[PDB]
Amino acid sequence: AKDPRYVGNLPKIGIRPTIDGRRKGVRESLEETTMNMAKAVAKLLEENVFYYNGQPVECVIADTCIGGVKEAAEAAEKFAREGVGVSITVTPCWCYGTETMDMDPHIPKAVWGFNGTERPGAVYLAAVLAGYNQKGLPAFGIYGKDVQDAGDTNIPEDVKEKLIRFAKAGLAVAMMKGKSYLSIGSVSMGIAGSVVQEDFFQNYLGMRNEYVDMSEFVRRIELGIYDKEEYERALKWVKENCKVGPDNNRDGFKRTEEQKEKDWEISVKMALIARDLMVGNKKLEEMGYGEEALGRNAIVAGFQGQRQWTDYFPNGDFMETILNSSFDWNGKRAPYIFATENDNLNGISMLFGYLLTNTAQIFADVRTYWSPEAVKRVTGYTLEGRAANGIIHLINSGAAALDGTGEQTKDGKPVIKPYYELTDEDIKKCLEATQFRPASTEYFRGGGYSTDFLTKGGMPVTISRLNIVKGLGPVLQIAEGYTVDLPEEVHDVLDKRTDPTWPTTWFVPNLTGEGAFKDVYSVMNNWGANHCSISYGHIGADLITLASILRIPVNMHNVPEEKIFRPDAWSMFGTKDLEGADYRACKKL
Amino acid sequence: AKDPRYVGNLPKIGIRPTIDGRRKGVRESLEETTMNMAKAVAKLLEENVFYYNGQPVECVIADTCIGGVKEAAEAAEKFAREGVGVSITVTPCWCYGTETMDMDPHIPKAVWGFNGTERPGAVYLAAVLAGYNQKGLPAFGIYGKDVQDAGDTNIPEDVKEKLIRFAKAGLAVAMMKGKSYLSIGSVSMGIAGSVVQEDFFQNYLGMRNEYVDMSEFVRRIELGIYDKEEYERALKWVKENCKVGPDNNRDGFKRTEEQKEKDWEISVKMALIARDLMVGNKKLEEMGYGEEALGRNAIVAGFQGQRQWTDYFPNGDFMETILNSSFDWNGKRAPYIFATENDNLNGISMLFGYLLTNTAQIFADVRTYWSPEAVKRVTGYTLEGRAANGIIHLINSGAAALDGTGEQTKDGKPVIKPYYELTDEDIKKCLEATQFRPASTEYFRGGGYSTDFLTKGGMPVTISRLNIVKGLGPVLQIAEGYTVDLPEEVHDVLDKRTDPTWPTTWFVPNLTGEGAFKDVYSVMNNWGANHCSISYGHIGADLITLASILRIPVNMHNVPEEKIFRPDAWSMFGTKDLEGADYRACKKL
Amino acid sequence: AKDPRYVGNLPKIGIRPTIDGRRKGVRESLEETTMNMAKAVAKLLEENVFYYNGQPVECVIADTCIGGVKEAAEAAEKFAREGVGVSITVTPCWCYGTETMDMDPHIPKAVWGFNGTERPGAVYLAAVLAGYNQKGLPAFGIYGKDVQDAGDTNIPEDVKEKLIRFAKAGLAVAMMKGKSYLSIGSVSMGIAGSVVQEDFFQNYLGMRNEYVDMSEFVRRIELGIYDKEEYERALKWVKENCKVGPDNNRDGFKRTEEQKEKDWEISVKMALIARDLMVGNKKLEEMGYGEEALGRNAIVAGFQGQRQWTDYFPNGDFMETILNSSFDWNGKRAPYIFATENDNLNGISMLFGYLLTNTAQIFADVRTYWSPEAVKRVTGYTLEGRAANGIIHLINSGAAALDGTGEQTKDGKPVIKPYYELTDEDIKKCLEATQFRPASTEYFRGGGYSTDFLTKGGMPVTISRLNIVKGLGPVLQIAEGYTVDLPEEVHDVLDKRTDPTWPTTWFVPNLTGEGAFKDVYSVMNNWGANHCSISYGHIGADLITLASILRIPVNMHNVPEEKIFRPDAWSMFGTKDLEGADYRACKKL
Ligand SMILES: [Mn+2]
Ligand SMILES: [Mn+2]
Ligand SMILES: [Mn+2]
Ligand SMILES: [Mn+2]
Ligand SMILES: [Mn+2]
Ligand SMILES: [Mn+2]
Repeated sequence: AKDPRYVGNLPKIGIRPTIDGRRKGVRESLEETTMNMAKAVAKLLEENVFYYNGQPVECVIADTCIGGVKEAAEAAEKFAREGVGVSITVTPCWCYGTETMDMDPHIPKAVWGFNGTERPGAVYLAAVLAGYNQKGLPAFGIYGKDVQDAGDTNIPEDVKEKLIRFAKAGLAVAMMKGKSYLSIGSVSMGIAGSVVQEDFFQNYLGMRNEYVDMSEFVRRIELGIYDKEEYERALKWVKENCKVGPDNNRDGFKRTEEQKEKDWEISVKMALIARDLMVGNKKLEEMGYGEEALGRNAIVAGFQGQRQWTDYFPNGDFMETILNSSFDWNGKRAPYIFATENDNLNGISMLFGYLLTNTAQIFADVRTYWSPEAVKRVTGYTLEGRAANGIIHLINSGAAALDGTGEQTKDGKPVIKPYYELTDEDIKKCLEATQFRPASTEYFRGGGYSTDFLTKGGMPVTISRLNIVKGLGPVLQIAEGYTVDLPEEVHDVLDKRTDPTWPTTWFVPNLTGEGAFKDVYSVMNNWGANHCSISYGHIGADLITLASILRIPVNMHNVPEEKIFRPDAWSMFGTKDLEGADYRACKKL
Repeated sequence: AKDPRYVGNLPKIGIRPTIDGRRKGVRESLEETTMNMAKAVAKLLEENVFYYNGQPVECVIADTCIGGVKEAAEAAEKFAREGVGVSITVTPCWCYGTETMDMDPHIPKAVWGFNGTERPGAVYLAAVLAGYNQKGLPAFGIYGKDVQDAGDTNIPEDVKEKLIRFAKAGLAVAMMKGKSYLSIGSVSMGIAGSVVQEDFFQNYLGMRNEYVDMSEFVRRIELGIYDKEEYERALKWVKENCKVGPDNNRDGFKRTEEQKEKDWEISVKMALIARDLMVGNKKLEEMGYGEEALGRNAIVAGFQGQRQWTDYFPNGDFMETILNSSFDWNGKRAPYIFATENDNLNGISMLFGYLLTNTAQIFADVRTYWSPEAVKRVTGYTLEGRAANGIIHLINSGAAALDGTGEQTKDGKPVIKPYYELTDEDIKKCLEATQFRPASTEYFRGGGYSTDFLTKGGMPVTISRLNIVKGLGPVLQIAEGYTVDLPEEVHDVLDKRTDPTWPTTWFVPNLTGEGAFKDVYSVMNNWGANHCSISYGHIGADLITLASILRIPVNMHNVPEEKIFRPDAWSMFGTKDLEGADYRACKKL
Repeated sequence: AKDPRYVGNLPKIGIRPTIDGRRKGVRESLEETTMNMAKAVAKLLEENVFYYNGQPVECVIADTCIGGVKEAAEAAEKFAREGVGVSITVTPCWCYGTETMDMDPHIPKAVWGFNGTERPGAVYLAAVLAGYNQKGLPAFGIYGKDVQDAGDTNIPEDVKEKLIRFAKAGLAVAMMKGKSYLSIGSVSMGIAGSVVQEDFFQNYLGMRNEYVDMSEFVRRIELGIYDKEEYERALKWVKENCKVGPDNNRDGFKRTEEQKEKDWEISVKMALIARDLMVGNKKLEEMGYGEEALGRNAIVAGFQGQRQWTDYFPNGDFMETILNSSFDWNGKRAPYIFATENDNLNGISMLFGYLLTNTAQIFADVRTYWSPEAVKRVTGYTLEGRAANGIIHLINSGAAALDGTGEQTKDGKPVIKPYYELTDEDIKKCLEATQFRPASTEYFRGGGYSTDFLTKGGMPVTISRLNIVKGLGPVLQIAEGYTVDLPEEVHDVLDKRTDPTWPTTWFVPNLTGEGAFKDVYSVMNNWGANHCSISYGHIGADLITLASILRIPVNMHNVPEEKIFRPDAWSMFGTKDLEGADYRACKKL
């Protein structure tokens, strides 16, 4: 399938049915069973793994079973030709190890050996993984716990989980390759993550780095380099759906009605320009701006904002809010992963979660750790339930996807769904639960409008953050948990003394009684940056798998050990201490 | 403050109050609060951190709050000329990360982010630490667990503990820089720790290595190159306060009455000469020995002794005993860290503990592990209380600071206090509890006097040892525990069959049920050398912090995990296995 | 001396007179001779080495001769508080190697051993250098070729040359530490050198990285955030001294008379703003812009320009031209090293040459290599003299210091002199030889004025370029040579078909018959980027010494081997192949 926004086609998953090369007996009796195994995996993935636009992932099966090097070479040729970015080998029998291996070092690979008794399927699995390990080609091994009868096309649950987790992580990794990260502006207020380390994007993600100074926005706004028809429709939509809340700026800091109107006009134009910069806009060609029409083929971008742009122009709050949302004046659509303060590392953190779930990701500051003692002292209230051990205030400096309201609903529960699953009611509720507030001029002299909402409680979420550490390189931290509801009177008190015009999410991480998850305080004290990315759901296991494919160690996470799924080679670096083994494996391989 | 013994001034602590650079509102409203925070830290440290001479540590505060690079540069400049060797950043608000960082890579640094809600102080803390981690500049993060109201000048208890631990460790590290380790003699009886590895002193401690052959003592003794007035006073003081115990040499091994007198004369001269070599003596200049009067600017030294010197001259027991003590014929004074058998690694082990406590350190041989079964077999006595699971006999080959008697008292409890806190009673009792015994001529053919005392039980102590391992470099081990008392009848039996003329300390390490602390035997079996250093108190946490600053991994320790305080970067190398992360951070950083 | 532009004081040079520690004879007979040597060096350096403002470098001499560690420590202490950034040891006798060494690893160091026979001065030189090499502390060795008699206070010519070269290189290195590189804008048109690699600035130069988006210029222009009194004076000065040349834009590409006036207004404001960002401006504080008044303490900066800014606003040609010049509306002054297209690597290339000469540096594109055959084919003219083997066209994209005209004169020869040596005639002629041309709107849509001049021939120059290569890091290339004159008829032809509105310098590199200097073509083909920095004079030897101090290998240079002056340790890595040894020493040390 053609990628609707980026150059080229969406990555495909290649299935390699390997078989015993011996004919006049063995192979003939296994041809149908082996190919059927491949077809079963394709059906499973097509019904459980989807591209960001909602289309089912597409699989490519080798033209023949692979019993030797000649057939392996033909599969490699076919896969390269059809744009395969992930590979899965399947077999119910013994096959000739290295003669049948996928030697492409540039694609995530897994092997599923049928747990059957008649043929050495598990023997091939272990044998070929030993080859992958010996050759330095990481590969995931999948082996079911319960013996299945020959030809059983029904894939067991434990196998299903591994196949899907691998496919999703592999697809996410394949999706980033060849795409750009667009830096709009430069470093923002000395934030480490706003410094672009090209080596990381190039070598770890296979991405390109594009740059554009914010002065570009001045030129396009002044010269009208954007779709004026869309602009008028957008401005109208904002007036009809974006509710303006109370101005918290006190006299001397309040902007005029005229200024506030212009703040909206420019904020909308900024959204259009940012999007045009990321994916281009064919409308610009008929307008005489052919170069601008191309776009930077960016699957993720960031906007510096402070301090240079915001000291004079409206801030990027609305732009950052709307782009990351799953809908706007043009209807429901896939989010545009856009980072506040040009924090590219948080941008990538958001991108990981997005490519694994197809859901909008929430940019946020890890603002405050509220202990039970502190809440009691300030509000007279005793935290209860999940919040009984303390809570963490997640609140970005003014921008957040409207999806963050938690108003989207499934089975009567708060969630964030892929845009293609949104109902008209989901969207209306997200908007109705949001208030746009005039920007605090003491911080943002140029004005603008911040996003004000309160995430509904009881929603499972995962916060994550990618950091780059000297002497180590990229490193990922994860914290699964839930959002929580505080009594209205309690929230109001904690909210007013912090930043009531910004978006609030009350988070409680799952505790393990070990590592950095002994208590809620430890989770925040161990976070490695001020920012984090929030995704709906518990995707820590998916993130761990994705990280291992990228060779990025996970310094901190609260995912149950039984759910850790990494390439077979990782076990060779240690089975008692998976953390240490992860570091050793990431460096050596 | 001028260093009373070494070249230059004592290290100062610089306080960096950072602030939001935005004026016309934000900054003006935070100037006082931020600067007051800096003043509060200076106050706390001056009341809790002291130089080795008892003088409170001195702090230097930046001339202005730091909201950008210009002010950061001014702070760096002031600190450099003020002689700052440790830096602490403080702030209750958001500041511009890299623009406000302390870029000096050669000084320990910490950052305290006020846990307030009005401004993003914890956000700056995390943001700038990400900067330090990304740039490879280790820095400690201090974040209080309970939200404080804007303007609160009080420093929470958890914050105080971290600030003080960091300050003490940082000061200890700064103290060693530029100082010398003086090697008197060469390797002693093939002891690995008596081999000097200059790379360690130079690269890890920033120290210089000085050398003097023991023949120097012969020259100074023969030519009277020492303060003769002090010598005569010292001799009288020794005869009056140092009581001679029974001679344990058998018939054909006792020295004549005339020899025993000369043994005392020489032992006292050795002490004078050793001290004169370490810190110089203006008296020598007046005598016509100007070069000798300068000294070697050594904050630590060692004396080979066996086998060459002791095969003919009185041993260094008295010299090693008195120099390490907190008093002598000239009254109470700071100890002179001096290593027996020129074991420079034990000397540094002692130096670490000394610089962190200002208390005399005990040099000791890890002589014997006595299991409950062994004690029972030999004495018929069943170990009780803390000693119930076994005890370890700590006893040096004849030398030990008199402070080791444990006669010094505080609140009715046995301790070792800084010399500036000693009472005449403390000193008097230390001397009364000690007997000086004629040296065993079969080992020390030249005679001498060993130190015989029994450390009082119930005193909290910490033993430690620094080792250098090929393929790793320096590595530190720590064991917190207590001294214990045994029935006199039991002590006599164990003592008599070991070395009754030497100093005894019965030690029991705290057990953890894991690692090398599953039982008392394991603590001994895992000790990496035959020597250790004993310090009063439980300073394992302090040693751990100091070790991390020096990038020296800790291979073994029994400090509660909640008390481990290392640079923020360490967590980036692992949160589940802190030991493995320690090795990774020390190596890569 | 206080640095007139940056925080703190200018770096000082410390002189360490070492001596034999033996008294009662040896030392007393050498006290005066040794201290006089130190005074002779201080005298020589003060008369030959100057700070960028023309002030003679200041030296600090140890308070006593250094015969042991105590005195060495005192010297280290005095130097640290005196602000010494370079050290030179001097002695006419034997001294105790490691006991007298300068152990500061963060400052360039040299040792001058008097070539006298009475005492082993050259023996100390070699002995202590062995110490520096063994300890990994690079140090330069200076040994005169002709024996001098005891007491000779004269410094031989060969010794003088080494002392001065070392002092100049050491001072340049010390100057950069603590200073900032200010990035105005981001990457320009995908130029690799415009990507900022903080690790290089931090670890190799000890510099800080500051960032400001170009939208800042929009704010300051619109809000009048600059000295308006100076602005008006500057405008008049420009109209009076900067003559406008013919407009080369064709019909539908010329800007209106009104636009051309505003182009000048903006170009002048840009220059003020850029300077204000680099070093601050107290005037801004009085105006109510206190944060802006501080500046970024930047000793070097760059302006992205294309494509974002120039696609709408007047280009930075005038700003880049005037800032790099040694004069402007405020009279003669030190240049402000400013990089076109935010090429920070060329900015540093310029900074190196500037700090070594105090002379304006020329930014240039290595535009064209003109072979004798090509010139002949296009003009019918046969290249003669130095240009006989081909010439290289050096011409930046519109900006170049007016010093580049070569109109400044000394002894009837064209040169570029420090601003403090300029005569009104020099300045006047530089301006007369320059024409400011309306910018080419097809490239610079916002207008602006380019600098058009022709560098006078016969001037010795050195071009250099710093590049960062993956798997190697920073690497420097140098090419000494001369500017040449071509018949006006010939120049016109080559100039017209290239870019006649830009500044031209015709360069001819010195050939060696080997390496990348076998012919003129090879010099160009081997250049590692499209840009280079031109400095007046042959400073390759000085750059080589500076590079070795910074541990930056020199991959290409045409400096005579007899003039290569690097730390003594370099020879330990090879004496036959100095290039290979350079790479080995830079990597291992
Ligand atoms: Mn933020
Ligand atoms: Mn709200
Ligand atoms: Mn011993
Ligand atoms: Mn006893
Ligand atoms: Mn150029
Ligand atoms: Mn011209």
